[PDB]
Amino acid sequence: TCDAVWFVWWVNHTEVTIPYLATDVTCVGPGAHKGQSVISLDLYTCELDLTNLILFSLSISVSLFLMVMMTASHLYF
Amino acid sequence: EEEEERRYYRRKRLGVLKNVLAASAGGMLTYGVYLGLLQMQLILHYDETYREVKYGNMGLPDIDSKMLMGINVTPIAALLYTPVLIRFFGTKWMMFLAVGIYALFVSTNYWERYYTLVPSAVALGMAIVPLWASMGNYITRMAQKYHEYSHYKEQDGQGMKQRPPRGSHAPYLLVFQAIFYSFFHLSFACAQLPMIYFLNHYLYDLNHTLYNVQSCGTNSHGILSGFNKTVLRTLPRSGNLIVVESVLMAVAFLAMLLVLGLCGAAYRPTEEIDLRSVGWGNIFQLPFKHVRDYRLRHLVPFFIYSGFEVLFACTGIALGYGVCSVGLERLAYLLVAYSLGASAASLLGLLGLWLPRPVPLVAGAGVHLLLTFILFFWAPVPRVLQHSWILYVAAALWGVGSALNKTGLSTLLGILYEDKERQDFIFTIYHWWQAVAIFTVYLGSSLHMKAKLAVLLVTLVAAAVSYLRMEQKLRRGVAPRQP
Amino acid sequence: MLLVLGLCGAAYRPTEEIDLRSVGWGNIFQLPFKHVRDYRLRHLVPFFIYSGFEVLFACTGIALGYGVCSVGLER
Ligand SMILES: *[C@@H]1O[C@H](CO)[C@@H](O[C@@H]2O[C@H](CO)[C@@H](O)[C@H](O)[C@H]2NC(C)=O)[C@H](O)[C@H]1NC(C)=O
Ligand SMILES: *[C@@H]1O[C@H](CO)[C@@H](O)[C@H](O)[C@H]1NC(C)=O
Repeated sequence: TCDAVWFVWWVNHTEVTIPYLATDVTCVGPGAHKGQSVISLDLYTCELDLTNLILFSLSISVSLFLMVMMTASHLYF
Repeated sequence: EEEEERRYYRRKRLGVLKNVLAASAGGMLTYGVYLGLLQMQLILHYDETYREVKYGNMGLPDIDSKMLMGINVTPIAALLYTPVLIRFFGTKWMMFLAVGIYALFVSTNYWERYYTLVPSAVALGMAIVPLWASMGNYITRMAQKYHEYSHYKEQDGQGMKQRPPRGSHAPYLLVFQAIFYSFFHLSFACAQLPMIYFLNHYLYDLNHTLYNVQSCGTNSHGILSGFNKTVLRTLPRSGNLIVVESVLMAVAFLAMLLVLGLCGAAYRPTEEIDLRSVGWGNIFQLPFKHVRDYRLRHLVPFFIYSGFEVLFACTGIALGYGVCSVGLERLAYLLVAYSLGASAASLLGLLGLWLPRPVPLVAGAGVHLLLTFILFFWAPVPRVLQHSWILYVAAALWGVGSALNKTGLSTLLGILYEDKERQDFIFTIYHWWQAVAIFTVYLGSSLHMKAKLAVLLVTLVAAAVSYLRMEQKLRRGVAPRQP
Repeated sequence: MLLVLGLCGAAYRPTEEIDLRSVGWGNIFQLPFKHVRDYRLRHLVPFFIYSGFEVLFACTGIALGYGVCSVGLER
């Protein structure tokens, strides 16, 4: 799973002698990712550096700011 | 000098027309982005893979259920606060507040947590009814202003200073309502663009996700009884998801800005200070006092049936019949076919103007009724790809019926009431009853069948409409007076 | 039920019945909805809500919330 995403990355770019890396060490889950090899794994599921929170905060701030500005403009005519 | 006033009135008419067009465009754009985001979230949050790798121990089904509850229940409380809010902000500012709340809900789907999705869903359910109320009131008011402008330009001294139209604004309101509903129905088609361009290429075939479906159609026994646990073949990269959500946010922002800028002001603060002469201690009871109206007691089932049929066309045909033969590959295509059928029915009902008012309405009450029969006896086998055009033509005919029903209802509500407060109250009651019908269908989920209830409701609606027509022709002469 | 039916008699006085019928049926449905404008109700409604909340908390919250800890269904 993505819970240890860097683990999925650690097997990709690291020179450590791990035999049977593509046919024996497999995945138990979850669901559609059963039987997958660890070397052929790449999980972009987890958000990376927290830019999603920045974008969400910016969007809600812009929305509330436009709302407040338009309400104040209507009140002030 | 007479050409100056002529050009002034022509420019005012063009401004009214472009304001109506921009309002309809913004409404359809925000409705489309909302529907697309809701569909993408409903499809993406129904799988063990995504839920367990992105969130895992986060309670994603609980969050989805709480969001659905906050969206489908809060309109009831929204009725209690919608009249004072729609008469305090204005007719246009309410649309801006609603599209802003919609943009807030669209933004709250970025981080996707409980404390950010529950209040957003509550606000969306609180604003869904005032949005439609303000939209209908603004459309009707702009149509009446267009009519009185044209009649004062063509008749200077012949037009009375007070009450110009005398029930002659139907050809000028129907033409606007036709394009309004055409845009609102093309909104359903525009809602399927992200799913087609990003989600339709990530799910595997129907041979694995439609395996445990032994019986469907008439033997539904629920919204989705038999279905596989997973639906996505590969997991979508966070880059594609974030870029499509940013595109959705940008198009919602553009819709909100075009609603704000390309509308101007059509309120006339004289009407504001006239409305303030009524007070606040009576506006809270005015919609509760209009219950004694005779036309409402027969038009309420019409509104309940409108809500029931729109929610059955949104879910019952796509997730009940269109999911049998084909999986999620042609669901967006079925929805866009429904949308094109409804858009064609908009112009079809626009063409039916020379005939009297209650001609297509009951006609609609028959056509989809026939479809109900087809939806009662015929049951498609899910694990065969034999006939695919039957679902297409069924969705097209159902969209035609729904669109003609909606435009006839709107034209009847616009021609039956002409006062600004009267139109506001009628639209508020209509949208409250539509939200009640939506909530009832939400509670009526996971049941045996909903076609018998549909045909019973449409029969009762046809009977009530015929009764109202035959009593209005006999001149009953009943109307409430609460100035 | 039988003691309620028999040991009560009649205390209605059909004169009051025909006086109440002078109001009509098209207004009694709105009378409780019109009494919302009363000033005492706007402050007595929370009293009633609290009465309901406390009776349902005494029926379940104390027996099934605290009385079930030390002793089971015996006490
Ligand atoms: C969902 O679909 C999967 C396949 O896409 C089903 O998994 C199969 O289950 C049967 C039953 O034992 C096995 O014989 C197959 O080998 C499985 N296919 C695999 C592992 O690829 C799964 O049972 C379905 N679940 C539901 C609830 O419909
Ligand atoms: C996959 O689905 C198609 C749909 O027509 C069907 O013809 C084919 O037999 C299926 N393959 C299977 C079940 O292996």
